[PDB]
Amino acid sequence: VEWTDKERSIISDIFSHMDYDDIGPKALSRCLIVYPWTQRHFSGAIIGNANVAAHGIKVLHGLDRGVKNMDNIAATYADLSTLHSEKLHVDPDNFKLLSDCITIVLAAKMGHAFTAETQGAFQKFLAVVVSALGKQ
Amino acid sequence: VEWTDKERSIISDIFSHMDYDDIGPKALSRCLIVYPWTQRHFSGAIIGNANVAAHGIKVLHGLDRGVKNMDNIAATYADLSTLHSEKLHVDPDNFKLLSDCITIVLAAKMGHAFTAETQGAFQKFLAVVVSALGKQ
Amino acid sequence: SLSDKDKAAVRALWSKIGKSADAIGNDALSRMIVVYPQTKTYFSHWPDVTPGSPHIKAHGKKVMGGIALAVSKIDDLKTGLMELSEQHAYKLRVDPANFKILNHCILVVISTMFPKEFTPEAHVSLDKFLSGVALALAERYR
Amino acid sequence: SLSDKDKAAVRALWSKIGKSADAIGNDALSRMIVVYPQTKTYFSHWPDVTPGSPHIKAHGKKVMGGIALAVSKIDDLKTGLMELSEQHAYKLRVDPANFKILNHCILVVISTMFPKEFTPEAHVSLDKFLSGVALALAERYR
Ligand code: HEM
Ligand code: HEM
Ligand code: HEM
Ligand code: HEM
Repeated sequence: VEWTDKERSIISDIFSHMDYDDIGPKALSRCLIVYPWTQRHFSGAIIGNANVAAHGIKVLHGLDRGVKNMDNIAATYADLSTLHSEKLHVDPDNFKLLSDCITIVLAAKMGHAFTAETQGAFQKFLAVVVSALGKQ
Repeated sequence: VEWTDKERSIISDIFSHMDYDDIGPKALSRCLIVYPWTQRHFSGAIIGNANVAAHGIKVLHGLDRGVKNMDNIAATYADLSTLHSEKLHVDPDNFKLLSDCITIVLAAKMGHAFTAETQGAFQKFLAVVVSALGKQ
Repeated sequence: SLSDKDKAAVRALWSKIGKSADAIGNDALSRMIVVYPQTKTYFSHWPDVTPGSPHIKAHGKKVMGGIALAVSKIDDLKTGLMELSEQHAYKLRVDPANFKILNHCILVVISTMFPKEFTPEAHVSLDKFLSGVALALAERYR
Repeated sequence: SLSDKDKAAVRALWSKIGKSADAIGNDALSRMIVVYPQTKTYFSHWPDVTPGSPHIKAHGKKVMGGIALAVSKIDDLKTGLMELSEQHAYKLRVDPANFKILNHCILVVISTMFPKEFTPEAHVSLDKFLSGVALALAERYR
């Protein structure tokens, strides 16, 4: 993918002011409430469950890993891809759904700072990261 | 993207036994009928219209192009890509639709020779080709 | 939603195609599993889950039995498939994203078998009919 | 389809949100245009197709007016939105795939302005509602 310096700045800015313990859990809770069928991947109220909060955090950290390697993104996730694919049995579609939830939770955090230009950069980044994850 | 020799073999074999003047118009005819809204790019009957027949053929000739450059697809269509978006204003969702129509028409001509393995390889091809088109 | 002509097209087609329902379900199920591996997991409890398999073959029969059902209840799919929906959602817990995939494979197979009857017109109506079926199946997920 | 809990959920939210309908329509429409350039075509006849623009600000009022209409006709979206479906499919010939997009942008905007209001529970019902609107709007395409 092609990145502009502006996009590098924006994504870096967002992830350096993000609070993982807050955004992480909220973004996963929302996905499990809005798209109930994803729940089958946590077979053991949803907003208070510590195991959910835990993977929510892991997800954001997994993304942070991509923010540092914006140029070598496919390789960076190859392993995590197999994890979700071959072993956890995740439907590739579920990644795109979580993607939207993360965007919505972030927008409610940054409020008026989540300008259209910021949305553009953040979504393009999640896109590349979702393809990589649903490719192996 | 990764290609196995077996795949390279089917995709190549598929395109050499295919009569373009036949598959081209039928695939486009069908798409224009099954998904009516794509008809607004040929406003300047459907099954008999020569302008539609002609573009259907051009489509197959453009796919043939990417068959000759399997390890260089995104680059091979960068020109066609900008034409359909910049000038033609074709919604990228429309490539997804035409993709399925070609599969269905091809499936009717090859009959039972159109195995699940043949299908898988041919769909993977169009998937990659559609990505390079709706990307720019 | 399905129109009067859409409904008559589907019935007309089903009247010709119906006799090969079992064969259609087997082939369609094989293609889905193969062409889209991600769907194999739902059938892992079966010993042999390959094209030839007797479990796929048995299940291809129930699937088409479900299509035959929808065809009968075509005037109200939502209440007609309330059961299958409740089942795939809470019991099998199948991801709703896969219904379009199976629909696509069924279309391919029908082209494969009845190229002469599966005209573009038939295709329009059968497609809307299957979108309706997928929509009704997704009914009890949220 | 929307349940009584969904219908109640949307009315409750809308009563807190409705006052800012015009703000929401403008912001949402601006975002769509910037984030999904592909949708710039349909508004190409306007002189100023940018965030500030008086045409965008004007049209946003109408789009939200359509949503307000959908809220009233919630019990029957298909017939309540028939005319608008007619208009987008034949007069404007707007590709139907874009309704998903605008719906996404509106959800983001509502999230941006009413973060305390837009709970996961409201979200599920509003998403079901917006999908139904998208579905009603595609009614007359094929
Ligand atoms: C935005 C994309 C995602 C990222 C970056 C991500 C990242 C991660 C990471 C870093 C782990 C821990 C690895 C380990 O223990 O070796 C993990 C585990 C897991 N992920 Fe994800 N994930 C993502 C999406 C999803 C989705 C959509 C689902 C389906 C709801 C899912 C389900 C799981 C499951 C079931 C586990 C094991 C649970 C556990 O933590 O014990 N993940 N993920
Ligand atoms: C499967 C992908 C497609 C391929 C490979 C393809 C290829 C082509 C080519 C080679 C041209 C000729 C332009 C020239 O002379 O420079 C063209 C033109 C055009 N295409 Fe496509 N196309 C595809 C999909 C589509 C779709 C989905 C639409 C919308 C239904 C569309 C609409 C048009 C229009 C309106 C023109 C200009 C008229 C013409 O010269 O026939 N194309 N396309
Ligand atoms: C055209 C849409 C579909 C129809 C009409 C349909 C119909 C059925 C029927 C009739 C049953 C039989 C169970 C019983 O009588 O109690 C069933 C079972 C099942 N279905 Fe579906 N189905 C559809 C799509 C799917 C999809 C897309 C998947 C998974 C990717 C799926 C997965 C299953 C599984 C795993 C079972 C249980 C198999 C077994 O252990 O017997 N179905 N379905
Ligand atoms: C949330 C779903 C939508 C609603 C409720 C909606 C509503 C409306 C309404 C009420 C009009 C009124 C014009 C008049 O007074 O007759 C209109 C016009 C229009 N809409 Fe939509 N619309 C929606 C989605 C879309 C989408 C996705 C697009 C394409 C990106 C679109 C493109 C247009 C265009 C091009 C016009 C004509 C504008 C002009 O020239 O004045 N609409 N819409």
